Amino acid sequence: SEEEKAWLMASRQQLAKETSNFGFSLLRKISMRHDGNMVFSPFGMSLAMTGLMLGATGPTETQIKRGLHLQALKPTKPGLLPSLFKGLRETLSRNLELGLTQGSFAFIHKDFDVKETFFNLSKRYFDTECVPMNFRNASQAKRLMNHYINKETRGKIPKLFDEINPETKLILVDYILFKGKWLTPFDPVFTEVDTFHLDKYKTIKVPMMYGAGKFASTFDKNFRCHVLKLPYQGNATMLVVLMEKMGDHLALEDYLTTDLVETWLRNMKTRNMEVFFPKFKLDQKYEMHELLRQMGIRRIFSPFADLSELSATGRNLQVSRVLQRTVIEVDERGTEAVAGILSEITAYSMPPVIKVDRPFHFMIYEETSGMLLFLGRVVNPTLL
Amino acid sequence: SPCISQPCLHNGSCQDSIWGYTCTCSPGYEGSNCELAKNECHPERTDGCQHFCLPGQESYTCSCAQGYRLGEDHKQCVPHDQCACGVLTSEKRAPDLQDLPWQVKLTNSEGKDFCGGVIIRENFVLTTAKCSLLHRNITVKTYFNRTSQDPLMIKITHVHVHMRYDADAGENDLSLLELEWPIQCPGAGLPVCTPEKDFAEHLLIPRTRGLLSGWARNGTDLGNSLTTRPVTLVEGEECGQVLNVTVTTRTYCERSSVAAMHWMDGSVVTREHRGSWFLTGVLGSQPVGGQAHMVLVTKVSRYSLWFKQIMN
Ligand SMILES: *[C@@H]1O[C@H](CO)[C@@H](O)[C@H](O)[C@H]1NC(C)=O
Ligand SMILES: *[C@@H]1O[C@H](CO)[C@@H](O)[C@H](O)[C@H]1NC(C)=O
Ligand SMILES: *[C@@H]1O[C@H](CO)[C@@H](O)[C@H](O)[C@H]1NC(C)=O
Ligand SMILES: *[C@@H]1O[C@H](CO)[C@@H](O)[C@H](O)[C@H]1NC(C)=O
Ligand SMILES: *[C@@H]1O[C@H](CO)[C@@H](O)[C@H](O)[C@H]1NC(C)=O
Ligand SMILES: *[C@@H]1O[C@H](CO)[C@@H](O)[C@H](O)[C@H]1NC(C)=O
Repeated sequence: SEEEKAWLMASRQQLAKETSNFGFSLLRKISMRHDGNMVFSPFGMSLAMTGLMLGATGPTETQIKRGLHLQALKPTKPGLLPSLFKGLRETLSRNLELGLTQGSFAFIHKDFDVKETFFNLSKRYFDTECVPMNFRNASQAKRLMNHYINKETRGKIPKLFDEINPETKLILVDYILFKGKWLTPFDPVFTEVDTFHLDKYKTIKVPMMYGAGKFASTFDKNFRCHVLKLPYQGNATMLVVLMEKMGDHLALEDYLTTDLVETWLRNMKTRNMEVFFPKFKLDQKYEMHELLRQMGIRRIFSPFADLSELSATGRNLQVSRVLQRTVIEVDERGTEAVAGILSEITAYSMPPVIKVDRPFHFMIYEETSGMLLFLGRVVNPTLL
Repeated sequence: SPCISQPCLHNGSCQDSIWGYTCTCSPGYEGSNCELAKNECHPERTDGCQHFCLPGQESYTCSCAQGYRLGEDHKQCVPHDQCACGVLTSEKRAPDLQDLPWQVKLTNSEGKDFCGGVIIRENFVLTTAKCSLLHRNITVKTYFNRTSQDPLMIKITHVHVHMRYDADAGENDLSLLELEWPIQCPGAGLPVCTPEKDFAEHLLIPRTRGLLSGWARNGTDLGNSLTTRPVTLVEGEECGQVLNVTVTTRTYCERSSVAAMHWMDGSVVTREHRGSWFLTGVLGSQPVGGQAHMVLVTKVSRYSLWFKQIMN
């Protein structure tokens, strides 16, 4: 109905603001488990969970909606997913300028009913081919999956899985790979091995990309940190958050809200400056369900979950595993085959400088939608 | 003997004395072995900063703690406020005597003492969130430099509970207590030092012993007997099994072999460095596998920003 479409436009933004707050909650739970490099996709994570919220009912479904920081959206039935599932489309479709390998899988047990309802209706939204499996012949099941993925991923992700419980009702994966074309690629003539303080008492040596010219940035005088916009091609952007020399980056995480991010997005000021930025490459897989449990989404991972709508067959159906693998790399050329060229015309020998030689946070969002593609933290540029 | 160990690396000029050796490290280095660098910060540097150090480009740089200033030295931390976490010249071992200025007890509508706390600033007191929340008329009580008959009583104006506190997860169990009046220091009491993360996790906690000042509960001898006790870091790995608990990134463990239930929650661990005491941990509700000798503390070095934001 034309009624629906009129709504989906005003709800675009509210949905983006909320899954960024969901993303910062996730980041915090992870940060509780370790201090190392971190990277995951807030968007791909909501998208995936939302699909499940479709097949769920009552207490189960309700709890997911609240847990994803979006019970405030008061729509009609499935419209909530098209937002996410079609945002996925606009990004992988007409947008070649960026990345962007992305997809998900629903490897289910080989006995679930899966009516022609939530199987075709969900394929119309999710577009994630479910794949009944022989979790009994566990050894055979592992191979099949790793292969399925090794295919749709193009070897980018080789062997995702290691083990598989014989009694595995349902496993849900989501991957997302990214490396784009800089709006202003770095000149490899200027990248040099430089000092990177892994912390005040330990330091190492890392390749340090250099770039000059016009960048948009801002310094939050309250928390005392630099915020830097590194534009990609295709209206995707990377925010780099760099605490002043003394303060620790771990502290800032407690204060990350969508409101904050946008308050210093608006105080952005474009100007001429020098920037030193470290090459890196983060690749990580998270057993998201373990984390989404600590965050409150529990029922859909427990015996008494209502996936009645999905597969009425009643034994003990429930999501068994949810795992997201995500990869992101940053050199100075990206997907382009040649790097960039530096020509100095500003002109001055005293423009602002900004060295990323401490650990930092980075976000990757689509300027169009405002949706958070990548939430990350780089403490050690050398590994990952 | 003696310049046989080749103990001088990085171009170290070995001046063979008669009983020991000496070195003149290649320019841009230092130390009795030349394993240092004026570039970075090393925990071994004895002649370094007195408080906080910042790895610079040429040389390193020194910061000072709350209430201090650097002498013309540029490395020293001359205390002048005066409110700067310096324990009076006073040695305390088997006889704790409850004579440390920053410790404090919490009472409610009646003389009931249910929790402990630490003076963090002249008008703020740190304690666990769980405690701060079980009574709505908290008062701060100190016995420091006072006739046991009457203590010092101060009402709590407002309680700032950490905004990311989750009781279920037992994470971020911390609160800041706003005092109605400032503490008349150094007489009435004195704030303990709050450490910078890296400093506290690289040369303090791993490299030196701290003491766990608090009180046992629920019981005593009809008085305020503050009982201290040495503790050392327990590697989180082991600590895992030993307590049947998962150690988040904002908590760590200690041990002493003195089987005392430091029930009082506001109990705290501190460590001293070059003549100043630093609040290293706050004792949550360490449980339940006790195993009383091992303790589960809240890593205070992590909440540095939360303090500055609230207290300014
Ligand atoms: C698992 O089952 C498949 C059925 O096609 C069989 O071919 C395979 O040999 C089995 N694996 C093992 C380890 O026996
Ligand atoms: C999209 O990104 C480009 C990058 O050059 C930017 O100039 C433009 O303002 C953005 N707007 C839209 C609507 O695409
Ligand atoms: C200093 O150390 C270097 C290491 O390459 C060595 O080659 C050189 O001989 C040393 N210099 C002196 C003065 O001994
Ligand atoms: C609470 O504290 C006030 C002082 O602020 C005190 O006079 C009163 O007796 C206490 N009792 C209750 C129940 O509030
Ligand atoms: C209190 O503090 C002062 C100053 O330190 C000290 O001289 C005095 O002996 C202390 N005694 C009592 C009971 O207040
Ligand atoms: C927690 O401790 C108990 C001690 O009996 C043990 O049975 C259980 O396996 C432990 N849980 C773990 C290690 O996750």
